[PDB]
Amino acid sequence: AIVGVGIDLVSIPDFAEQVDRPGTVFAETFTPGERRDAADKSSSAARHLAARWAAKEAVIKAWSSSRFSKRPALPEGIHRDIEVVTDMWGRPKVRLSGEIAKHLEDVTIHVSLTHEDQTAAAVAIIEEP
Amino acid sequence: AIVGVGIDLVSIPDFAEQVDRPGTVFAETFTPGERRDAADKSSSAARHLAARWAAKEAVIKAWSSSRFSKRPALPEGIHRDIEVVTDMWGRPKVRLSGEIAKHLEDVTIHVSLTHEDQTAAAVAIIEEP
Amino acid sequence: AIVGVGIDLVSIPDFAEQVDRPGTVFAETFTPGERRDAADKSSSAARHLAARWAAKEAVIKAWSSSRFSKRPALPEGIHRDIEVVTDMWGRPKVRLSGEIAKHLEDVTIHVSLTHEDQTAAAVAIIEEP
Ligand code: NI
Ligand code: NI
Ligand code: NI
Repeated sequence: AIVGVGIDLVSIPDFAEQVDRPGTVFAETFTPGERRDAADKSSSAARHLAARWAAKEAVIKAWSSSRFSKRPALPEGIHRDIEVVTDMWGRPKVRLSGEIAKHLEDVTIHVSLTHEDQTAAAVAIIEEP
Repeated sequence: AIVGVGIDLVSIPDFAEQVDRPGTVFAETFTPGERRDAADKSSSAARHLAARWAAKEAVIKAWSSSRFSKRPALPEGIHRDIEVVTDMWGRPKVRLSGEIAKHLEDVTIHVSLTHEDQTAAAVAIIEEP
Repeated sequence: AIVGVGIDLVSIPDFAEQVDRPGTVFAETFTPGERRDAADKSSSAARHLAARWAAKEAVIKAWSSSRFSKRPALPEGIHRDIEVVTDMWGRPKVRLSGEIAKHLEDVTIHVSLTHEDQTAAAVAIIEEP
């Protein structure tokens, strides 16, 4: 059965404006170099980092709505415990660590991401047999 | 198995333009006060009501494409029979009444919504064991 | 279980700019007449063809991420082998031919599409019992 579903839409300009601020949730996710690059909204880096961000958000939303979430407020370091990386063809891959990793060992996480010029989006489906 | 899938994209400005017109499908959904608020496209109310609207649409699309739909034209008062509300953390919740409620008693409806500044979106998955 | 998931976002203006170029992937999909129409970004044709395009892309992404894909690079004529058509109510329908048709005989493909004025989107879920 499906465990949780998440969708996220990212304004690429709003992302560029927020991405390169110290100690943001982005800083736990992306390197300082990546965030500097992505601060230019016209850049390839902004488009692809914003889609990576949408994917992570979508995954967190699916988690939030699921039975693995107890309190309504996200736990500590959910943002370090969930990573979404892309292969050299831009296909996303979910990587778990910490408590999330242990808790979600027996569930599958499906994720897809996309972007146009102004907007990025992703969908996540958490699923179990 | 999955019963039906739906996605919906809402222009927040186009929504603001349409939301506050008498006897629209919106009027069956949202209060006059909510619709007045949402008629300003720059408002928090427009952004969040448009995402609520996208969610409801996504759910109706999933229903339309499913075996629970006979005629291609939507039934009477589908719009009163399906409600999507948000908690104080903005997490959506589906509420059914009328015929839809009776018909869909044994199926789960997963829904997720999101918005940026100009656009809102939602996904719905209807699913059964 | 879910076999593969895909989401796609299409800039309707960028689509109009690309859709009517000879020997593009679009040319394998849509007729010359359809592509001429869709080259005007303000047109109904651009909006609906771009949503049809998003759907096909979403389906291909779901396929790419699935076990039915061996090499990371898409196979020959994936674009002729997968078709997404719309009924007169604008509900999408997947049509398979060639190798894809044979390979995916026992899996279901769920698809949904949508558009606003500037943007189109679709989601695809490939699923098996
Ligand atoms: Ni890109
Ligand atoms: Ni909001
Ligand atoms: Ni249309």
